[PDB]
Amino acid sequence: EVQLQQSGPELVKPGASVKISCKTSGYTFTEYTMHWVKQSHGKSLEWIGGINPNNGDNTYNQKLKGKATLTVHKSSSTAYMELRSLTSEDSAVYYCARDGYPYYYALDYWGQGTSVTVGGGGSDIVMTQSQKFMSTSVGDRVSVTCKASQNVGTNVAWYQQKPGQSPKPLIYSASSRYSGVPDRFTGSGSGTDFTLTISNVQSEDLAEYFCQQYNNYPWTFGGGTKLEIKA
Amino acid sequence: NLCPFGEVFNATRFASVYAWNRKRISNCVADYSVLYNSASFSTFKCYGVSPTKLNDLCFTNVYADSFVIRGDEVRQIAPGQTGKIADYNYKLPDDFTGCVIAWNSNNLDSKVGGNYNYLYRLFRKSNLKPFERDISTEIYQAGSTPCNGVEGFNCYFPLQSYGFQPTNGVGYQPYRVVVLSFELLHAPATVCGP
Ligand SMILES: *[C@@H]1O[C@H](CO)[C@@H](O)[C@H](O)[C@H]1NC(C)=O
Repeated sequence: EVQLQQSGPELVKPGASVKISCKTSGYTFTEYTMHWVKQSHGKSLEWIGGINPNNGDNTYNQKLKGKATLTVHKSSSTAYMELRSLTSEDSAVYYCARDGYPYYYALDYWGQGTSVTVGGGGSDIVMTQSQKFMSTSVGDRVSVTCKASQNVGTNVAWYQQKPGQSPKPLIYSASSRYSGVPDRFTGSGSGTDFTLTISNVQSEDLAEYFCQQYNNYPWTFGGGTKLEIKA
Repeated sequence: NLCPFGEVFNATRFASVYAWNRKRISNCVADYSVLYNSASFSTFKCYGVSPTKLNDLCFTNVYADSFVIRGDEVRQIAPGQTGKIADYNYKLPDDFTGCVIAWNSNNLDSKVGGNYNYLYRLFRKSNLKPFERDISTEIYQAGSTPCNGVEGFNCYFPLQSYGFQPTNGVGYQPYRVVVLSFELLHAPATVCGP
């Protein structure tokens, strides 16, 4: 049983620094790469960077302008993220999450999140979810669209997020379901136009839905589409 | 007439393990006790066969595989072993029949601040089948993001260099290895010995 247990909330003021941890269990720590993702209140997901725990290799989103550093401690099976020179704009929930390659691609397990309170590169891929809010009725068939600004093949994942929870992985490789994901959820598309389809929508599908590409670094997410379900 | 083992054992250059060399040996006779009673073989291990009995046997074909690895890896050149060498570079089958011969080659295959001419494969999508050989150099994908042939984060050149220096531990010094394998098939047996 895989688990990513992150450390508790932090309150800081401008100029200081925070270090948060992500303790893993249920699997061999060194066999899977760990990623970090930021979510500003109400805002969308942003990829911070990744680290291969077996060799310490790491990479970062240039948007962060160098303020994050990732480390691991192989002994305690723990990953760390340190943020420096914190400002107003750094208040967000910070997630650790596991790249499930080569079995389930993209981010197949997520920590519970750590609250921290105090334009892009020209070749970055933009994922556009043009709908921010949809209302439908129970039983409807729902289509959530996501467009990529460059060809991303089928290297696209979809996640589901309910308030106060980490994102739940639904779809990877554009059309495959993660473990335990109901058949009502299907993904389609290739190249630049992707859709998540929910067949016979139920009350428990009330959530915000996010696409993401992992065809190139930095990994990028769509802005999210909230789905409201009425009787 | 006589099997050319000196051609194999006494070659000037040896293959890297990832590109291990095979010499087929047929239609000849040689004394194996010449080899077993030779000198400075630090490993001479046989499987399914005894060195002394090889003189009384005939095989359809005999292959001599040779390469260089690290001293502490010679133990992986054996049936049933795991590790970077057995998994990714040179794999014997579980029911191997043959002999494994190794000797320290430090002062032939090392250098001043390090010989970096011998390579081994550190990454591979799956384990080698027995007697499989992989000489490819495609970038190895360690995460979900494809590499497109570019080295980078989670995108690794799959071969690594041996750090062969005198003053290394002896476990880190180069050893030359020869693996003889014997196969008795339906066809006529042409490798026998006295
Ligand atoms: C390799 O050369 C040595 C002499 O340096 C010789 O004694 C040995 O028999 C040779 N190995 C053969 C012929 O297999």
